[PDB]
Amino acid sequence: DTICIGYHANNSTDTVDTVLEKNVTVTHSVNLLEDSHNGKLCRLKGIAPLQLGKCNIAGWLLGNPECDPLLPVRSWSYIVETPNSENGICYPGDFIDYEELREQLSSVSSFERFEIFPKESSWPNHNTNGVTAACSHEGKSSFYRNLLWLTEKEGSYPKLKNSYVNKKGKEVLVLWGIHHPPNSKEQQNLYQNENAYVSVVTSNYNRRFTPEIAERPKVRDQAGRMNYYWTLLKPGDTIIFEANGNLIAPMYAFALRRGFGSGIITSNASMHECNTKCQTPLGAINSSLPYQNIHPVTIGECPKYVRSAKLRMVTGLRNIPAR
Amino acid sequence: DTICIGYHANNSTDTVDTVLEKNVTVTHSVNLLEDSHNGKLCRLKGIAPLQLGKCNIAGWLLGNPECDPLLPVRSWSYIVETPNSENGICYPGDFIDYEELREQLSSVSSFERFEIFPKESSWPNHNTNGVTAACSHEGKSSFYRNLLWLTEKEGSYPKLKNSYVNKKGKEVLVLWGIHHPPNSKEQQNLYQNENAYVSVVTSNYNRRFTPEIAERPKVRDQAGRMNYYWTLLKPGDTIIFEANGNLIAPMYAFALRRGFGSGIITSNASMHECNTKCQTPLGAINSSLPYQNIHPVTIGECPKYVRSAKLRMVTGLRNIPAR
Amino acid sequence: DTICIGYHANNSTDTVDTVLEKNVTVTHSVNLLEDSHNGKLCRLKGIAPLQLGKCNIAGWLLGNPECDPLLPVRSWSYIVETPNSENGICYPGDFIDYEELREQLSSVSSFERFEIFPKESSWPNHNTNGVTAACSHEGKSSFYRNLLWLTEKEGSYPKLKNSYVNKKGKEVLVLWGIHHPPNSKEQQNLYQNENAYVSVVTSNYNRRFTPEIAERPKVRDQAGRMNYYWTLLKPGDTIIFEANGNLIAPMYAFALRRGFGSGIITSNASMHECNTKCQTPLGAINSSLPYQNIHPVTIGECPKYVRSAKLRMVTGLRNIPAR
Amino acid sequence: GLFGAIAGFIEGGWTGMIDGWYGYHHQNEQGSGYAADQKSTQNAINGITNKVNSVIEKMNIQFTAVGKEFNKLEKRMENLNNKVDDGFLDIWTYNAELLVLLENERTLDFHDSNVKNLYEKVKSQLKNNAKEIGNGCFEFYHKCDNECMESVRNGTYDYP
Amino acid sequence: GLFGAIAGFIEGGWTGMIDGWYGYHHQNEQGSGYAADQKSTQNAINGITNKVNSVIEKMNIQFTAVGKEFNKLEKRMENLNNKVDDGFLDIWTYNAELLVLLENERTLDFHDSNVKNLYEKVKSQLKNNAKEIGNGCFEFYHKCDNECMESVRNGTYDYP
Amino acid sequence: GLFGAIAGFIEGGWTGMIDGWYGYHHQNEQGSGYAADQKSTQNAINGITNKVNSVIEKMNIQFTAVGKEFNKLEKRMENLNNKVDDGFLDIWTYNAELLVLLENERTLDFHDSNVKNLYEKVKSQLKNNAKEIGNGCFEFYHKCDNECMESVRNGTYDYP
Ligand SMILES: CC(=O)N[C@@H]1[C@@H](O)[C@H](O)[C@@H](CO)O[C@H]1O
Ligand SMILES: CC(=O)N[C@@H]1[C@@H](O)[C@H](O)[C@@H](CO)O[C@H]1O
Ligand SMILES: CC(=O)N[C@@H]1[C@@H](O)[C@H](O)[C@@H](CO)O[C@H]1O
Repeated sequence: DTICIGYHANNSTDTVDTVLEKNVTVTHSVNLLEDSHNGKLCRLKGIAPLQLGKCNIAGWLLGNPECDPLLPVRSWSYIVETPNSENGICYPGDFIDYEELREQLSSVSSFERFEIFPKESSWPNHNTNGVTAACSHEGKSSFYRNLLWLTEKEGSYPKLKNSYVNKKGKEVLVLWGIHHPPNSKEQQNLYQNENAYVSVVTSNYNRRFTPEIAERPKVRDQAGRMNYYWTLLKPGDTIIFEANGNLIAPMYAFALRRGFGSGIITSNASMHECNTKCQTPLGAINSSLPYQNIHPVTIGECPKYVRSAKLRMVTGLRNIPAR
Repeated sequence: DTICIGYHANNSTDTVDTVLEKNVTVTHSVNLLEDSHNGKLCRLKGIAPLQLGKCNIAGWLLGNPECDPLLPVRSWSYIVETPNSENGICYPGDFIDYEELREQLSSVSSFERFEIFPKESSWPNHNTNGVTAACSHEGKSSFYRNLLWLTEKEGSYPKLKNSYVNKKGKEVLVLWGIHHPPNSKEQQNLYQNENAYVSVVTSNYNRRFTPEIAERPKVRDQAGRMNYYWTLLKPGDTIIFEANGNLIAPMYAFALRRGFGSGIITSNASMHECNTKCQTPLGAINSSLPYQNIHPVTIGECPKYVRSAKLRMVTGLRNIPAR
Repeated sequence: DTICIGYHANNSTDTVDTVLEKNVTVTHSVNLLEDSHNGKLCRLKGIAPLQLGKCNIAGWLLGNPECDPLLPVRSWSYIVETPNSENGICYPGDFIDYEELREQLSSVSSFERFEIFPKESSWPNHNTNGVTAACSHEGKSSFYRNLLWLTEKEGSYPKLKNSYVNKKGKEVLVLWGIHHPPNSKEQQNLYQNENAYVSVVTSNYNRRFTPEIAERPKVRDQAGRMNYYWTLLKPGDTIIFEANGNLIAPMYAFALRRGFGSGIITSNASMHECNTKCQTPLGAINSSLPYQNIHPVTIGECPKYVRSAKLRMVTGLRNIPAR
Repeated sequence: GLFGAIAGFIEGGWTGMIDGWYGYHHQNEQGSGYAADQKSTQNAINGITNKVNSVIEKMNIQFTAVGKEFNKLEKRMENLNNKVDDGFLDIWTYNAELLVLLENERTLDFHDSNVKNLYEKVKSQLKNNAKEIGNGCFEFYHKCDNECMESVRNGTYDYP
Repeated sequence: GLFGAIAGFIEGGWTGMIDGWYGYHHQNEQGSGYAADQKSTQNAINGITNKVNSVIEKMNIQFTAVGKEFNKLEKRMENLNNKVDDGFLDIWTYNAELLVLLENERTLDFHDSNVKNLYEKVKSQLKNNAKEIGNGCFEFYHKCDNECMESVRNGTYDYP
Repeated sequence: GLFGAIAGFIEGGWTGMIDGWYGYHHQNEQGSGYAADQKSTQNAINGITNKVNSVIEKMNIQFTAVGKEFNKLEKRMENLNNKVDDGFLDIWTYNAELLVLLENERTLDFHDSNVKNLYEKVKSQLKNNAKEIGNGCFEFYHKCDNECMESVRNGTYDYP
């Protein structure tokens, strides 16, 4: 009669590494590294992301004619740009503090696009039909949907002064532009006043813009330039535009609602009717593991990104079938 | 006759966590996490902090009438602002590079407030009684203690030019302002010249300021605006102010002395006659432990902040009273 | 007949620390902390570094007369400045976005200095011999080698406009200056036009400069000032200079070639004909060890810097000669 | 192994064991067989399960982390942001990989130890009532029943 | 226990001992009484004291660390600063908690080991002049003095 | 030591054995001398070698890292950069020093364990053919040659 003391063994082929030995076959183990996802863009807790498609933040907010499909979208869980998001500004120029504007939008959960200055009744003494081949739609010269190009009327460009009181109970993002003719002749024909200027002020914003005329290389067939600016009008505050030329006035503005967990990501993956708690540019993740080696960019609640190819923790013991 | 080999035991109820088991009662253990603090703001190695109280860095440095009690303070170990530090700028406007100015004061251990441009003798051909209801004191219109509002004198504002050679043997912080009338009439009335300018230069600073006149929303009942600027005048260097209007001249400047370990904190705790080597916004700490979970903001020599609720190291052994 | 089981021992004096015990003498150990270096500046993979010596980046790029020996250097593995690199800008003023330019040069592996605006045929209607004592060479008044001081010719300074189309197939770094006379008197006899301006534009750069005249403390015996600017001209794009005074025109520009692994270091070590894979400001390192406590600044493929004075892993066992 | 049991004086494991990690085999006439020690195996499961849950718990969830844009004149800021992201990534990758390697070592020694202790627990009971042969095995000098082989498993059997 | 001693073949501790962590008890005619083994208790103290001081020392002093302000157009910088502070805090909290958890295990096993080795040092001393009874205890065959019980506690003791 | 062999029941080491870390000294009326246990020594060498290589491999090369410049109005950005560099430096210094201290302890125990198991290996072979004397040593009963001493070394010697 004999009684022996021994340990469990099996067919398991799992391997793990230790400090003293690599690839040690064990009986039971647990993976802590998530490496799977569905190469799809999903809703984040039921809320769909804003897909800018061929447009970028600039195109979307200024109302580039090629981004009309975005006009009605009022809320999203995250923002998505693609490698092919070229349609930004259509009229050449500089978008001042553009990166900071993007950062601002990354914490916006939703907004209401509204007419801050109705086209029909805001500029009684100025022409508002200004258009450009640089911003064409349906093969016809057009303009930004949220801005209005003001020009002289009947050989005159009166000094304008319009105001808007923020009674939306929320921060209102106001955008506008300043046009810069390539020569004085154009400055004269468009705005009449040779030494024009634009002024924009609120309780905490104060800037003056002077046209800077000069011949410039053509971009999108334009020697002219248009610089874009923006500011956040506090609830209850008033913004005043005053000018005698060169102002590309605001028509539509945005009452913003703040949220958490949003952000902008770049992806070439497609949107599908799936839901997730964790989204990456490559696809969505559904996991409880502590780490993942899929992508460093994450939206939601995700495992920690790490460069590891493998992270397997041994639970059972050294497997020795002894066959 | 029997000799047994055994181990210590006692009535200790200390518990610590291990990798394989949580809440293991042990005989002896040491706490490594400091969780106790004074309340109370204390002296740091004998030196008292500067309590701005109802004022902020701006109100203090510009000399807002409601910060007078701070005028005499010359040295401190750290700076303390409160959630109620609202008294800063009193005349609406922009404080250029304000954040950087705060950072600068963060390494200042002391300074001397002196008259760079004495009220009587510096501006012979200009009025200096300019006062405002936006910067009131005792229910009467007053003005910043360290600046002077220069205005027209006998229907004339002569082009001024004043210099100051730094012979303090230290960096001199100089502050000044540029006033912006809401309309041309005011500009003419206060400064005679419609196209005025202000120039401030040193060996390494060079800036020009132009009044930007326009109607604006009233702030603290003022449509006008005042922008504030500053520079550090190096030892031996000269600063030149030149203007024909709109200059809110420096009256008092600060000779700065640099130190180490200081900083600015926000706290609602009270100052008492205690001394410490480690201060947080919630209270002082007196400890030798490596960690603390009291607050991430610290002044002096403190334990490392951690979010941990408990960090106890077992020294004794598993406690088995065998009762 | 006896047989014993024992362990190795020797005369090794190697010591290591452990959690439970310090300075434990062991039979075999390995140093993981590299603390030895060349004491010299070496070639990195066969390529020598650019030694600016007594000059800094500004002096080098603008063509400060005192940096002529650098004019012919076209490629390097890294850039070295020294504690005595004082020769930068010779005419007092501000170098706009200087730090960023340094960052740009940090990823440049080589460039070709070329004449963007030949002195001979670029300015038919202006004088180009403008020189200054602030930038003297051979005890004689001179000027930057890469810029040209344009002045009035025969009592006149006609509005100028010159262009350059980048056909180098590489980014072209263009630098220029704007001169600011100390009084209108000088402004007029140098440029004729009391109210002058300078404009510089490309497809993505658009800036205008206005002379700001005022008495200023003398720096390098000059009350005047010269601000310096730069921009990167994309391949194929065009840069246009237009002005009626105050322009310190570009004469030479640089077609940039980008590379990886370069950087700017400050060292007082000397260049020798040695080669290394790892360079620090104190000397080159030739090691396979994971860590080093020589210096935090490193160029190449180096061990990780740590503050440790010692890091030795025991491989053998506790040494007990029992002599 | 650190304690010499697993892959030690007890050369291999038992594929026949399918109740736990540590157990015994019957060799009397009423037939052979395997029997896992619930006490040991379970305690081992409590520990290992706690270990894994600690590793997982220490790594709280990573919330929204996205890239940032910088204009052409913000190259230093862009590189700083880059140094920060790469820096943190290096540490966490290092931490995760080191922790798993070191704990895997510890886990394997833990089992080696459990086999050793269980072996000694038995070897201290039988004492004179049997001898040690094939390592891990004991030949009963008195020969006993299946019910008896159980006395050994349940820690009873108090004979000199 | 990893070494089987504490909470092992020696079920519990002695609330009666107050001279150290490890010791003995004697059953002579001159009486009974507990006595700590200075040798092993002291070594254990020097080691654990070194462990705690090493842990404390590696966490050098935390000098002034304060918050910074950012204007309304510096949101990205403000968020970078935020990412930095949170990233470091995450790492230090993680390091501290892990270091403590891991060392505590190591410490408990340390003691277990010391008891096991102390027990063996005695067992190899007595040899045949005593038998192993209720685990941890030894019954002398020749019966021996207090001055002799000492020879046992001090590693001397002469006779097989 | 954690396992009681090195500087334990085997007081010191042999400066006379130069073929390895663990071995045997023989005493025959044919002669005396030392002999390293290749089996053990090698396996310990593979383990320690992989350990050191793992420590080295986890610290992948540090590529170009240099200082940055900031104008006088970029003090906050300068301090941020300073915090980042100091923070990472503190973490790596800490990680490096801690990792070495902890692994050095584990390494010493590793050897101790190796000596213990090799001893228990021989003890279980010389079961009842000799007795345990000066700890680490065994005095044969039957007196055995040089070939037989080798049978003990290569793990054979199958005598009751
Ligand atoms: C030498 C070594 O241990 N590394 C190998 C690795 O190259 C291989 O890819 C992996 C899976 O096949 O198995 C490991 O054992
Ligand atoms: C330390 C803290 O949590 N801050 C609060 C502060 O917001 C509040 O205004 C004050 C009222 O006494 O009490 C403090 O405790
Ligand atoms: C360590 C100690 O206390 N010293 C005594 C020693 O004086 C005595 O001669 C010996 C034998 O009785 O036992 C030792 O324990």
